[PDB]
Amino acid sequence: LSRNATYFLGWQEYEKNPYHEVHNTNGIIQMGLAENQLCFDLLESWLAKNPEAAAFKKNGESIFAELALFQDYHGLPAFKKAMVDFMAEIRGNKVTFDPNHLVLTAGATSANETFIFCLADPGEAVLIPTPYYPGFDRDLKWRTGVEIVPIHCTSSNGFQITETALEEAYQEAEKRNLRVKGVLVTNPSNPLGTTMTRNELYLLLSFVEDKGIHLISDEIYSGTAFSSPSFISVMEVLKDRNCDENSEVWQRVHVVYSLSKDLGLPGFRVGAIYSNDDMVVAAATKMSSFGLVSSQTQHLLSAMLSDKKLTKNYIAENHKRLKQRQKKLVSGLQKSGISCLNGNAGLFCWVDMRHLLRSNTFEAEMELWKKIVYEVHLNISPGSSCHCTEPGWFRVCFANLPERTLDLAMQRLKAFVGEYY
Amino acid sequence: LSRNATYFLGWQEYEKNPYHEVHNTNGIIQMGLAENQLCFDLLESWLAKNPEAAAFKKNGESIFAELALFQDYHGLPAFKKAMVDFMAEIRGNKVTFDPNHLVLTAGATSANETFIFCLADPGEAVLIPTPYYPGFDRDLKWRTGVEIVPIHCTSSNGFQITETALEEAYQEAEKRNLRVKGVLVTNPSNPLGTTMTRNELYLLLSFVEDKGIHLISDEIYSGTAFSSPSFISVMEVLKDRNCDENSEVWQRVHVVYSLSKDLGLPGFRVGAIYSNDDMVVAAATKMSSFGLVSSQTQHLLSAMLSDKKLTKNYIAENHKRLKQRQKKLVSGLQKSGISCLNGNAGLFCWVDMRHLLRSNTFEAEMELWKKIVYEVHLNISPGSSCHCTEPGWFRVCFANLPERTLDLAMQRLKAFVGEYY
Ligand SMILES: Cc1ncc(COP(=O)(O)O)c(CNOCC[S@@+](C)C[C@H]2O[C@@H](n3cnc4c(N)ncnc43)[C@H](O)[C@@H]2O)c1O
Ligand SMILES: Cc1ncc(COP(=O)(O)O)c(CNOCC[S@@+](C)C[C@H]2O[C@@H](n3cnc4c(N)ncnc43)[C@H](O)[C@@H]2O)c1O
Repeated sequence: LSRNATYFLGWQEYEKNPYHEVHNTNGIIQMGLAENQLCFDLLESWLAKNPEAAAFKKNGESIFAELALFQDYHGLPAFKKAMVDFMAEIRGNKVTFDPNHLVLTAGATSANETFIFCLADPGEAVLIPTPYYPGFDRDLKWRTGVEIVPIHCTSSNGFQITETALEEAYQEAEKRNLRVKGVLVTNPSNPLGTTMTRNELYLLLSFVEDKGIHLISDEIYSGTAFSSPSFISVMEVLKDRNCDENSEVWQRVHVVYSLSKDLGLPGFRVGAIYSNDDMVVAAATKMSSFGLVSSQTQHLLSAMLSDKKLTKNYIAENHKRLKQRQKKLVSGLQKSGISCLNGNAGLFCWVDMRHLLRSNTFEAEMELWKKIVYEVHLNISPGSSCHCTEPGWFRVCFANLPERTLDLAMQRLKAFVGEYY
Repeated sequence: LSRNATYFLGWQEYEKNPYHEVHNTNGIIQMGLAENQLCFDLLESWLAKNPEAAAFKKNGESIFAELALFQDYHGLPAFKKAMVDFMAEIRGNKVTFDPNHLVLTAGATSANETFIFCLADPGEAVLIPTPYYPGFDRDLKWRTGVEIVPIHCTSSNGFQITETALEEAYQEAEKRNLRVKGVLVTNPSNPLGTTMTRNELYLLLSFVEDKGIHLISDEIYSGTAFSSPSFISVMEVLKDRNCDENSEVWQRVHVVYSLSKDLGLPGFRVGAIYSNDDMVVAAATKMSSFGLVSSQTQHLLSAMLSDKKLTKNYIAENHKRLKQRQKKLVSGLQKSGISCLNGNAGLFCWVDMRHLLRSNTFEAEMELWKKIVYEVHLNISPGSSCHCTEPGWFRVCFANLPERTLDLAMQRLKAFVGEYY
């Protein structure tokens, strides 16, 4: 077989003994799965009121044959139009997207890998701010032969990207004899739970301009920014500057999007690539061939997203319920004397548990982590799994479980800190 | 951008002037698109009688949230079970498939590339019998860095694979300094329209055993074998031999399947990988992450395929209508004094038009091809596009257009041969 052919304790323990309000009340509570189960009722109500799309019907007529045959990698026109409209709405209509520059893919997972395939050759690299979504270690490197060089961020400044961290990253790549092709960021951030600052964005654009490299912004959480400071898409910063089709960096700024986190439809595999570079769009379009979005799904979501009443109310309501749940987690944690990095987006909080470590080491972090799993029966993510340089931080999700289960988790954790500390 | 980032006349002319019974009767008739539009009515009737699956309902209950959240790359259990049952039924239940060894992918396009990623490293190669599906030149090589070495087949023996052709292929690879990792075949064959013979299969199994390489059988057309000789899956040949988990080749024989051609649902992107090798299944499962099948689609098709009455009648009816349409094309061609390679499967015929060429050259072939496009307003595929070693053969599809349009095409072609020959 080829070479390609050849932190899990929390989950393996979870599957063996999963928590359930009635069938297993002693099970481990899931707080490490970043999924949104807060607004399904809004989608179910829409589906009940508008049954035709899911029924393969349009204006009373059957379009099953037409959809069954639609396999064009340019994507369904009506669906791409609805998607760009939705992406603009998410950004307060401060930026518009050309549907001809959008490429549909089977989830952001597919989109990110495709971008790497189009922008870097095997042996080259991309810079990524730490901590970062651990899925990237496989998604971005596995079949691409591309390497990841970290741009270290620390708690000192709220885990923000600095000019010095970027140069040190660029320097590490050189020392490893790796040619840098770009920087990939997550905005809003997983696992930080914060929106990138305008300052960081200009800092990034200036850096990629100087180095003549690419900037890929994974904005899958763009619709989940529920509190100040405001979410700023990388595309917005380009407009209000000489980069507005008056520079070169404009062609090297790209966005990745998905319906997995805001709408909570990860199973449907709706991802999107957006680029101003005509050649990247052409290349990605052909690559999408290996991971197209089901035409049945494309039709359903074009109908849903074309409804301006649904999109408007969904975003507002999603923001409301997410904010409510995040505050509940923050308040719950405070009662145990546990603080969080001040966040305003995502489906999780970046929790500070440094003062609960035996010592300032990752060995201590894994120790604490295992205690929470076996003693507290809570599954969360140790920061080292996200490549955070300082031991003690944890990602704790809050949008996948019922409010009452969240409270249960908090009181068990409180019982824990009072018992061992 | 990376390197990856950087025969069409018939289609470009088609899009500019596409044929239509009422809106453009002088348009070019499409006979180069291998799609099945013969049995949509059977699927529409089932959907009308069983509306719950498409409605996200099971036993009267809504399962929208559950499906929306299902993103596991091991695939929906009920759907994989229905798929293996269907694959066995297609093969007359002569072979059974373990659902734990099946991996769902976004179409066979995705499945084939993934198999290449798991079996060969960049710089290595796979042998493929010519003529072959031109999509392979991009699908199998583009992002994999793998090369294709042809196993030449000629009309002398009905375009069958011979021991000598295999060794000559294996020899060409060596001369090009390429290490061979396996052979990929299409059974039934696109564009031949023939089922592989038991003789060819044993010949292939013996060859891959000797060379210690893999055998990948793309059986996407397995359900479209409508006439004798019988279709024989590569998996069947393994059973009735010492290869029945009593050898080594057993672990190196793999199958690719899809619902794009038999059921005519290419837009839904339902592909499948099947392998006896535990490691290949594990690897492919993780790779499917880049191209998963929409859970909405998985649910719908698990319901459809779980209905034994539908699957039985669909296969029988598909066989009937396909056979009827193929005979019509064969008879239509005979009237113009044009013969076809005796075939029994697929959605197309491999047509012999050598006697209509100015000379025995590919330049002559392209000449004739362009005449049929501009003079006859018919779009078919020149054999050279499929890498056929002898000029003059063409692939002509018959399952995508109405019977009357097919006849129209035949009479225009007859008018052509009588006018220039
Ligand atoms: C910043 C960021 N970007 C993109 C994504 C992916 O979202 P899409 O749904 O649009 O692709 C995420 C979040 N991803 O969360 C879910 C991870 S799955 C989609 C992909 C990922 O997970 C690994 N994995 C492990 N076990 C898996 C099972 N059982 N099924 C599927 N995937 C599974 C994969 O190997 C892969 O790396 C995000 O935060
Ligand atoms: C033997 C054989 N195996 C597999 C397949 C693929 O079937 P799936 O639908 O299960 O993936 C086929 C037949 N494929 O026929 C359709 C070709 S598409 C699925 C993929 C293929 O076509 C190229 N292409 C060119 N223009 C395209 C547009 N506009 N949309 C999609 N694909 C398009 C791609 O670059 C790719 O190589 C078969 O015979």
